[PDB]
Amino acid sequence: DWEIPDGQITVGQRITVYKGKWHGDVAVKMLNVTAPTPQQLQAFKNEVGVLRKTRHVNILLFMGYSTKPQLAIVTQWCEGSSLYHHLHIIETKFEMIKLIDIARQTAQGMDYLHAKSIIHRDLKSNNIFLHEDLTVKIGDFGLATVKSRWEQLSGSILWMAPEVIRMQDKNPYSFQSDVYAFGIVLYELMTGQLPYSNINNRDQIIFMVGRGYLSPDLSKVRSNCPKAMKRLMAECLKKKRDERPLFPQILASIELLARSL
Amino acid sequence: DWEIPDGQITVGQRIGSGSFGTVYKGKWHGDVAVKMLNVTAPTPQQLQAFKNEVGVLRKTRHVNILLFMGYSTKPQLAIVTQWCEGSSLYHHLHIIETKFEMIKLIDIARQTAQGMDYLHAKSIIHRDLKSNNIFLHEDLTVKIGDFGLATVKSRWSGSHQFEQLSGSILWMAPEVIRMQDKNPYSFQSDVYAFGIVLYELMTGQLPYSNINNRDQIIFMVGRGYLSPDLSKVRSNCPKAMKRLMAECLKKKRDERPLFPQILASIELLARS
Amino acid sequence: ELDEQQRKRLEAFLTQKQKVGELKDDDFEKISELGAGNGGVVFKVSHKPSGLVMARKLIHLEIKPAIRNQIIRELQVLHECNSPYIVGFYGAFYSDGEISICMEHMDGGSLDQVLKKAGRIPEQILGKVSIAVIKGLTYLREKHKIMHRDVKPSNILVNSRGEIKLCDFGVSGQLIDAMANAFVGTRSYMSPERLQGTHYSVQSDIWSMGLSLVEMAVGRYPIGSMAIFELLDYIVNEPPPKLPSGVFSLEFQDFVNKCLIKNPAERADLKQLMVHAFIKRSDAEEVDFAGWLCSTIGLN
Amino acid sequence: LEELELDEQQRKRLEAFLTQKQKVGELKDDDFEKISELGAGNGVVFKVSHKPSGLVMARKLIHLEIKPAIRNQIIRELQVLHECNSPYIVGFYGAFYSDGEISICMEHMDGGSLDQVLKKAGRIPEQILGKVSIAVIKGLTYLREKHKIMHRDVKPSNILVNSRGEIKLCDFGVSGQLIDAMANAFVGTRSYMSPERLQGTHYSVQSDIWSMGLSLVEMAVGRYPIGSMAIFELLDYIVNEPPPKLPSGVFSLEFQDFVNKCLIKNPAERADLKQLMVHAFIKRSDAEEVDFAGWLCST
Ligand SMILES: CNS(=O)(=O)Nc1nccc(Cc2c(C)c3ccc(Oc4ncccc4F)cc3oc2=O)c1F
Ligand SMILES: CNS(=O)(=O)Nc1nccc(Cc2c(C)c3ccc(Oc4ncccc4F)cc3oc2=O)c1F
Ligand SMILES: Nc1ncnc2c1ncn2[C@@H]1O[C@H](COP(=O)(O)OP(=O)(O)NP(=O)(O)O)[C@@H](O)[C@H]1O
Ligand SMILES: Nc1ncnc2c1ncn2[C@@H]1O[C@H](COP(=O)(O)OP(=O)(O)NP(=O)(O)O)[C@@H](O)[C@H]1O
Ligand SMILES: Nc1ncnc2c1ncn2[C@@H]1O[C@H](COP(=O)(O)OP(=O)(O)NP(=O)(O)O)[C@@H](O)[C@H]1O
Ligand SMILES: [Mg+2]
Ligand SMILES: [Mg+2]
Repeated sequence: DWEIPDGQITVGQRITVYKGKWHGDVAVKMLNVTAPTPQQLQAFKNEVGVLRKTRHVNILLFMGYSTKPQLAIVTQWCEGSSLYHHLHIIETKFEMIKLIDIARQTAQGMDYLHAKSIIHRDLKSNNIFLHEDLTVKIGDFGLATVKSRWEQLSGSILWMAPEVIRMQDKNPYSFQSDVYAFGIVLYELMTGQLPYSNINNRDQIIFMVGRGYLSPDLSKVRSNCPKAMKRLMAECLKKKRDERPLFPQILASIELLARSL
Repeated sequence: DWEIPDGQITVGQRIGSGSFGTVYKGKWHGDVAVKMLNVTAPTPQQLQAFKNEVGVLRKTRHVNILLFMGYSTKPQLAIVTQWCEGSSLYHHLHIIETKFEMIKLIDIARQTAQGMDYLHAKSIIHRDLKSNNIFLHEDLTVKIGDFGLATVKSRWSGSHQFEQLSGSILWMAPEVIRMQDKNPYSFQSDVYAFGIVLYELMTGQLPYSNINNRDQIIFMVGRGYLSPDLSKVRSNCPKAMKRLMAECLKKKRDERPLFPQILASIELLARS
Repeated sequence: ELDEQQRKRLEAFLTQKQKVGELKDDDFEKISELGAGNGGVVFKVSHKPSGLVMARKLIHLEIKPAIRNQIIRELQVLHECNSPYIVGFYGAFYSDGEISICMEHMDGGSLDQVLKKAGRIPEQILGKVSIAVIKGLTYLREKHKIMHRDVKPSNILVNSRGEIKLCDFGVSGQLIDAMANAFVGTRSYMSPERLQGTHYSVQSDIWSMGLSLVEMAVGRYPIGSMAIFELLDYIVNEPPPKLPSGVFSLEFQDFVNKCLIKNPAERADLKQLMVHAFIKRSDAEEVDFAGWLCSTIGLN
Repeated sequence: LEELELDEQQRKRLEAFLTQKQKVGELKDDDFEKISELGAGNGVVFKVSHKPSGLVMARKLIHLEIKPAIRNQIIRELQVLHECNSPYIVGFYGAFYSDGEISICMEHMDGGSLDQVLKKAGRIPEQILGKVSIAVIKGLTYLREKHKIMHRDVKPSNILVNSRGEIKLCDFGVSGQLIDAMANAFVGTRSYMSPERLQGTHYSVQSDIWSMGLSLVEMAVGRYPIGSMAIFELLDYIVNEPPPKLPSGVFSLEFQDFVNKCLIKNPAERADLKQLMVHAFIKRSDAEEVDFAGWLCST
């Protein structure tokens, strides 16, 4: 139904993701491997199946897939930059009202995903696009799974909950580990920095965060940050996943906070 | 699937009316628009229109098509879409009289054409394209909405047609007015409606604003005695846009261009 | 010219209207549905501040607030439209995307509804209807220089007292403009000159009356299942309908013929119709329309 | 200081490298053409041809999302490699940026990395690892003595060899900004990090010695010594468990004691560069005569 015929998609400049043309501008994420492995087709089928379950303004709009020539997923083309680019490359000076709205919209999309029983498993500022400098789009569903009734470490360590790093529980990934990743996004928004900026050893970060010896320095939170936001951020970042709130409650906390400004 | 259990949607302020049902602002994982059939004894046509719109919307995933998000069967039939904070193009052009710059007027036409091209590539004929059904959002992102009347491979509500419903007269091609062909609808009749939308954009006005007789418009437009007054187009409108508008408004449907060609013409004049 | 009873009823109605002030949506309570047109259901309601039972019509329009305000002001001319052959006006207001027009409730409904129960309407009854419409149009022309613009059986209302009154005429110029782009119907009584975009006048309301009279006389819409355009094409192209033979007097047949002449220049005018043999005979006829109506539609 | 001295052939080879290097000027993407793919890591490395000079070179692309100012400072700090000239340090040609990737151009090693030789041998003979131990110790001593830096990423994939018999170190921490920038990504599946660095305590070049010891144990037994587990389990194992040891039968007592003194978890009791150079295992293998080239070519 969403398969796009071969000669329709025009591939353009490389941004992996290319800027392309299919009924207007689109982003085309392709697998340049000529021989896809089972794990490659598995990941491709898993991602398309997850994306086709999503219809929400804060989720990157899936539009179709192509199996010929190369395996490609087609989404809307987002205008602007990622939240990681804004906070850490060009240092965009967002007002606190916009920082809260970015947090609100991100929580809005995650709450939608969790209502669809989707664990994103790769939430990070690089995968949050600020479309038209206005609308949060959560992208990159390459690791997303549908939680059902029935392995090596994979992802970016800065947004990984300690139980995800440890990979020792029967299900290291949960809704609550998505919440932890969101908590790091809140840290990025309210400090303008990545966590552990004084630690330049990746394996040290892995060991110490997984052991609960290292956690984000919440004193870097700017003074204009509301008290309810630093408190919500600390609750999302709890080392024990059962102490983290879920996104329905995170949303209500942000909304009340937003009215109290 | 896409069915929303009752209780999760919070219905708020009334926003307007659709072709079938009433549209409200609502809350469901954020702001949503909720179009409800607030009728105790709905007609077969209203029931089939709800079924049709859900079926057509589920086939659409494009930035210029209003984002379908879900539907509810109880306590009432309702269609949930994204909420567009900028209301409709009709509201901007003819209610508050927003003064869009020509670059933005052309881009609105371009995004509308973009969404229509997507629809026709999936054999979806809208049959009710008008400025009321073009919603704005963000920095004037166009969203084509309201698919109650739309056909897919000439089928309606999951079945072949046993009647030919019709929408608003002003955007209605002469052959749809006359209702003399067995199937008077086509890609080209959607193109005509787009032409009327182009007329709204470049004149700021609805067509036939001097004729206040509904039956007069039906007869004379259907007879080809009445057509939009292209002299009302503003002087800042590019000549290539007026030529394209004139081709989309041709009385003979076979002479109208299709949307792949329409898009190429808008992208060319937008570059100038 | 008004009779004593006609002068009394109007005074008693104007006194009833003195009990009515500014209208607001919360001051109304629904009772029942009076009927449905292409604009929706008209409701019989109760105005609690005055107690009077009214008919409430809701006209859904998307228009500028300034145009909405001018429509309400233009509708105020209806307060000066006082005639036994004109449905009374109580007020109008805006509420939730629709303009509510509240008017005199006519407990006999429209002649369109009466025709459904009656099948056909006898000639002498239609003579009283002809007088009511001709006197209404002449009143509108001479007192307010306005046409009706929408004469048809559904816009001729009747009551248990035997009164026959015109409604839904073009009093607000901006409301006419605002309603031109929607409210499409399945039939039409529009004159051929207005369909074709040529010069028209109250002559067109005479055409619409003549067409309505033929319909009520023979019990069938006389134009031409054709969709709306094909009916309009038929009105323009084909010669007008005529009454059948052996049923109606020659004066009635000649009356509707002169109403239906497609050239408005030769079509009879209100002055010529007012002294037509059919109207002269009908005016002097003693017709118990009140009793016929109540027995025909089941009123008490 | 005695380890820093070169024989006649090593002095001739170094000057010949610096002479061919003198023909190279400003590096640009337009001046390069790919030859083959030398492998891939957590980063891709291509064997390239610099057209203006004709030299064969190795080009590593590091994809980073960093401020342009940080990118330029990295290029500036990588220039220190122009003074890192040694028969045990991979030569450097230039560094530049293009298409969101930072290019690092260096000397090509046809033999490849010692981690790829392990796959083509299963285990590495003891006398071969004796030459490797000498090369690593000398290379670590050179960096500390001449540039006051440690390698901080010693492992078999960062010890490169060639058909000419040379064994050189590569990918060491010459740029403070590049170290910081690469800390948040490039997740690996195994680790050679010292226990004290993993725990965030004070560290020095002793950590490179620990990493060398673990690399030698791997290349001797033919298997990664830590503990299949994920990365955190491996890191936890490094911190909590006693270090691995070499089998008692085949390996000589001196080689076992050499590895054991490298792998002492307390860095204050772990042997240092001086003690290791005067260790019995080094002297026996130093005066020994091994044709590492022939063994490398066959394996
Ligand atoms: C088909 N012919 S057309 O094309 O000319 N269209 C039109 N024809 C005629 C009129 C109009 C507009 C209009 C309407 C519809 C209207 C309705 C009710 C009303 O209340 C009362 N009316 C009379 C007596 C008492 C009342 F309470 C006032 C109204 O005032 C109006 O002006 C048209 F649009
Ligand atoms: C895992 N341990 S750690 O956590 O300490 N991370 C790090 N370790 C060590 C270093 C760095 C950064 C870095 C890297 C990776 C690097 C790579 C190549 C390079 O080119 C040449 N190299 C040697 C000889 C000739 C050359 F041309 C210079 C480099 O310089 C650098 O600084 C780290 F991030
Ligand atoms: N839908 C999209 N619209 C616009 N830009 C996009 C879109 N998806 C991804 N990008 C950008 O295109 C690039 C591809 O990022 P990504 O999806 O992570 O794949 P990648 O090839 O691994 N690049 P990287 O972000 O470094 O991992 C990044 O610069 C994104 O910001
Ligand atoms: N004052 C009134 N008293 C009683 N019934 C009324 C009154 N006004 C209107 N009605 C009835 O309400 C119904 C709807 O009227 P209306 O909305 O004007 O449409 P219509 O004249 O019947 N047909 P159309 O004009 O083509 O939409 C009709 O059946 C009328 O008889
Ligand atoms: N100068 C060089 N000459 C020849 N081969 C080289 C050179 N540099 C790198 N290689 C090869 O390229 C491969 C990739 O190196 P690299 O990108 O540094 O990843 P890695 O060191 O192997 N493992 P990791 O550091 O965890 O990413 C190495 O394993 C070598 O085989
Ligand atoms: Mg009416
Ligand atoms: Mg390396």
